[PDB]
Amino acid sequence: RQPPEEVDVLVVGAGFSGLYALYRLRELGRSVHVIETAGDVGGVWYWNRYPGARCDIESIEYCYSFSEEVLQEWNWTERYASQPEILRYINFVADKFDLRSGITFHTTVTAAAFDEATNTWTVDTNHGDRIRARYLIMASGQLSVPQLPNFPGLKDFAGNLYHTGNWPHEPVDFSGQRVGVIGTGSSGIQVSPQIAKQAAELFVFQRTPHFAVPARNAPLDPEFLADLKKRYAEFREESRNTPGGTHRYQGPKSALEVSDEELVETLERYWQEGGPDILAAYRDILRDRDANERVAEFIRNKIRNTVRDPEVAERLVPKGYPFGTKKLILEIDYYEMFNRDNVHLVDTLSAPIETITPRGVRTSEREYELDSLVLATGFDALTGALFKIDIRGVGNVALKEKWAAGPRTYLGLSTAGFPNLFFIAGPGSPSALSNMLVSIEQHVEWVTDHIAYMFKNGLTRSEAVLEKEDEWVEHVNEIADETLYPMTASWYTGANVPGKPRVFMLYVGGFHRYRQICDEVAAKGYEGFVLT
Ligand SMILES: Cc1cc2nc3c(=O)[nH]c(=O)nc-3n(C[C@H](O)[C@H](O)[C@H](O)COP(=O)(O)OP(=O)(O)OC[C@H]3O[C@@H](n4cnc5c(N)ncnc54)[C@H](O)[C@@H]3O)c2cc1C
Ligand SMILES: NC(=O)c1ccc[n+]([C@@H]2O[C@H](COP(=O)([O-])OP(=O)(O)OC[C@H]3O[C@@H](n4cnc5c(N)ncnc54)[C@H](OP(=O)(O)O)[C@@H]3O)[C@@H](O)[C@H]2O)c1
Repeated sequence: RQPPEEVDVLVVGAGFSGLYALYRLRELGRSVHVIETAGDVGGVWYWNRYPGARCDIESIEYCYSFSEEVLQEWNWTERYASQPEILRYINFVADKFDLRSGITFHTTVTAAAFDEATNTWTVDTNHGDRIRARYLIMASGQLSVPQLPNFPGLKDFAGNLYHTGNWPHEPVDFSGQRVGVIGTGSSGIQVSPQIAKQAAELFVFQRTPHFAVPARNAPLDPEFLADLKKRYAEFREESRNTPGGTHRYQGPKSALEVSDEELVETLERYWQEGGPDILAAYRDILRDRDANERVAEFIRNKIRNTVRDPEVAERLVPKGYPFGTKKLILEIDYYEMFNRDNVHLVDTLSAPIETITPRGVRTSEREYELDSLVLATGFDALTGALFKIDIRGVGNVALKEKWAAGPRTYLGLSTAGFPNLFFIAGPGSPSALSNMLVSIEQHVEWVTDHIAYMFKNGLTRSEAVLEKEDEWVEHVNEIADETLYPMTASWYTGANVPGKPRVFMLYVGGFHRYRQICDEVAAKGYEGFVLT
């Protein structure tokens, strides 16, 4: 499917963000096309096919609300949609509104330059395509460029090498093999208990132990669902007016103010129920390092109470960083896994990896023989995908350069000096600190209403104001700084990628507030933008 030479709005990416952009611009009467590297729709859920892949936000929440038809017809099956089912949903949504005729697949965008002469962007691909668009929507994701560490012997490994984020399309057989996994972020924790069932040995290469809590996944009762459907927009609307974009109860109490007996009884109740909801058990879990510690420790005794070898258990216990400052992971049978004879924890904090060999992984302590090695080493996050593209603004300024000391944006949506360009659900915004559907819907709607507003008013150049951008970056940092978020090396902060600026990259005031700010801005004629 050839891309058009000329288009009102060009969209990069056909995951959730891109598809909505496409749908909406068409609804608004604008011409619009999508360029996507993948072979089909899906984005993260197309790429991440490792066995176990599964959302951490509940199925009833992690979905589109923009269409009534879709809420009424689609039927989710479990509390947490596995990867194949979310893919199925996205294909369902693709068909329904005939989105594929808007999309060139197998094509990567490689450069994009703004031409002040004509207020347009000109966009280039590895297929040689060149597109002229008035507006450029980058919907190219938050976690979309796989981060494989440059472990010294990587290219010499004689076995099979994987990355969870670029997973093969046919199912991989690990039966009888010695398998290692590096990384115990949630990919690692999700993929490992699956490989453990097939492998003769599983070696789990852990560095910083992350906090995970049980998911308590269950079947979803068709009755619950049917009741839900009657009141569905009302439900999403409730979700939309929360810090997190989902139905978390926001605990009024401070975790220091309660007694021991009430704390344990509270948290036990969260632990039986499962889910990320513990995160907001007490209003100060992310604000005060002592409040934090009272919750963390409770989790830590859980780990020590689930793992039968008390030495391995201690190795598994999260240390060194505040609870919740790394993405809090939902585990299904990850800890019980280590009770199996064929599962082994390699603590690379205490024995670091020296090199990959052709037979396996060498630490300072021993060499581990492996047929396969799986990299759950995460993603060059938030900026990665933009950075792989040579984006050029007014004065021929590289985006890569303007952003070399960290992302600089006004509301995350735009960056001054690069008019007519927008970033869906990324730095300087709520992004992954919330149910991403909610964050993605608001950004698609806000941006595309914006474009329609430029067209209804016969305008052609929309650009953020330098002072307002600076005032936004300062604000993001200032408020991040009253949380424990900047205290740890997480991908939120860039520190997972050696050399990458460590700045906490996201808006932490919560979805709801960020939307209001965005509505106040839009209502005033898009204050902090200069439209001509
Ligand atoms: C394994 C995993 C699970 C997730 N689970 C959750 C969850 O629990 N809760 C939640 O809220 N969200 C979750 N996320 C976050 C996730 O990023 C969002 O939920 C959402 O799927 C991102 O959608 P998107 O359209 O914004 O970006 P993506 O789905 O990443 O789509 C971006 C697309 O753009 C394409 N692209 C990038 N560069 C180019 C290029 N130059 N040329 C052409 N195409 C390009 C990519 O191929 C990709 O398909 C998860 C992320 C991962 C990695
Ligand atoms: N169920 C879900 O919702 C889900 C699933 C997957 C991903 N995601 C999203 O995408 C993010 C990515 O998570 P992820 O599982 O892909 O990975 P991640 O959270 O980035 O963690 C990567 C893991 O690899 C380790 N690591 C990185 N570089 C290393 C090196 N050079 N040597 C040894 N270990 C190294 C890290 O150890 P250290 O932490 O100590 O550096 C960490 O264990 C998640 O936090 C979440 O936002 C969500």
